[PDB]
Amino acid sequence: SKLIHVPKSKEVTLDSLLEEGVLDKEIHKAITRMEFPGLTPVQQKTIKPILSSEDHDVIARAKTGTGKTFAFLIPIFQHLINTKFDSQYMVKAVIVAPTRDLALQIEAEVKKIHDMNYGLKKYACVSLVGGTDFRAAMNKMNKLRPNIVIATPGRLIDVLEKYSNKFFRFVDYKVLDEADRLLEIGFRDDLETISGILNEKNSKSADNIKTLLFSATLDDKVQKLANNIMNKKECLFLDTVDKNEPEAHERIDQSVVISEKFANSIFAAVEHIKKQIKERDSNYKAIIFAPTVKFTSFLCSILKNEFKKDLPILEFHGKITQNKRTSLVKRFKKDESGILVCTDVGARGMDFPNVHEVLQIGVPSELANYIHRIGRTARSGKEGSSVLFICKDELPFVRELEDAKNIVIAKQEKYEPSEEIKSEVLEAVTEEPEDISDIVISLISSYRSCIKEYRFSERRILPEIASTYGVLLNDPQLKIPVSRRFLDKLGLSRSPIGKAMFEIR
RNA sequence: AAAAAAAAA
Ligand SMILES: Nc1ccn([C@@H]2O[C@H](COP(=O)(O)OP(=O)(O)O)[C@@H](O)[C@H]2O)c(=O)n1
Ligand code: BEF
Ligand SMILES: [Mg+2]
Repeated sequence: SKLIHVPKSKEVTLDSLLEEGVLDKEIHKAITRMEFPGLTPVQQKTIKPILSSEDHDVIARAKTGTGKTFAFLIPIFQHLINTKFDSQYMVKAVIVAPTRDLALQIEAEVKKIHDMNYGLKKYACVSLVGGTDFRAAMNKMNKLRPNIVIATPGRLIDVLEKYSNKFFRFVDYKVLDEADRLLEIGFRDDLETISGILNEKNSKSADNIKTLLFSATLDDKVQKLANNIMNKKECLFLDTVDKNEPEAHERIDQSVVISEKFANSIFAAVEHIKKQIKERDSNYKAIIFAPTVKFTSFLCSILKNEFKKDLPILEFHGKITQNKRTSLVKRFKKDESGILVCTDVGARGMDFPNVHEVLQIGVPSELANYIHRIGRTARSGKEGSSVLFICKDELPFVRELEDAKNIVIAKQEKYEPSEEIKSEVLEAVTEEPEDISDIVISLISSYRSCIKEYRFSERRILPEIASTYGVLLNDPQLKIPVSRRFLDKLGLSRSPIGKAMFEIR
């Protein structure tokens, strides 16, 4: 399929698009009432193309915290006004996202447009997301008969394989927010299933639907991955970023804290926070990322016993009930201060206003997710910083980050923990030995799955991680007790590394 | 065992 690039011009505004006749009046009052300084560079660049009379797809790219949501959300409402008479009781646009909380966020943003103009409520919206009651959603779908659907791939398929002919038979638009992630292995087959059904069911033709791709991390390789879900002949790559320019935002003051062992990053983080609390007199809003659910829960337990007196500590990951997930996302959105301890569920898309800095103990599940992680701060013209707490074996990450992502940390700092602090932390650990083992084993699993990606040294990285088990009990010489059946189940029985991390007990 | 992702996740 045809593909054209349009790098970064004359300014565009709300009023302007009102004169050009590309945007209806009822939509103008909505964004106008929000009282923004003006349209984001990406929003100016993308809005008119999407409504173009030409049959074409788009793969826009813009840095984090730069109104990419409204950048596609506004055209939807425009197209919905331009077709209010034809098939009013049918879905005309489907938005897909990697995480549940993000899909609900995009919905909440549609609900903001509805608040800035009651005349737009006619174009109802429903979110089709896992974790929520299935029957209730369909009941809401029948009642409201929405024109906009916002879903997660899994739940969407469940609905599509049961109620396609009823609602999704006249879809005209299809949005992939965080497109790259949605085109990765594990989501690509799901998306190809979404696309195929919508195109097979579309009343006009199997190429009627136009596709919109959005993300802070994109190149031309995604067009190849998306070639199976893109129906139009021509495709427009709108980029508000130079080719070699870092995809990471420039307003982010990035730093990295290198350390001897892995466990020492925990002590480093607590020290950074403890300092940042006293230095800001509480009044501190931060997000702390971790590589594992079990280590997230563990890390949260530490910060509770350490900082619960000063700030609230919020645990956030996939093993938390969806009710609680939604609940805490709401709170942290309006909370002036607090520590959000989370996995990579909160890496992409999620918008928490005025978060001072982003912390990272370890590495993300994806190289690209580093750009998305620090992207949680410095949003909407705001400022922010980011600390990366790693050890002396995770440098290939920082290196590979420089090679590929074209991102290097300006501020490098070494760290070694004092003795007085280890006592403070290692005393505040209610976890039993058997439980601690599960926390470590999970980190080993985690860090092995990204040795190829991050160019780690399986030889020296894996033993260093597993050695944390000794540290947490204050016995470095000690190893993790495990049966010969499990050790062999890992496959490390063939490697010398196996004996360097475990003990057959 | 390992981050996401459907009413068995
Ligand atoms: N023209 C605009 C667009 C968005 N925003 C704000 O930017 C916040 C988040 O932007 P976003 O998450 O949609 O942008 P991305 O991070 O997806 O690129 C929103 O809550 C809006 O309030 C704005 O101030 N002005
Ligand atoms: F949604 Be963007 F990546 F902050
Ligand atoms: Mg976004």
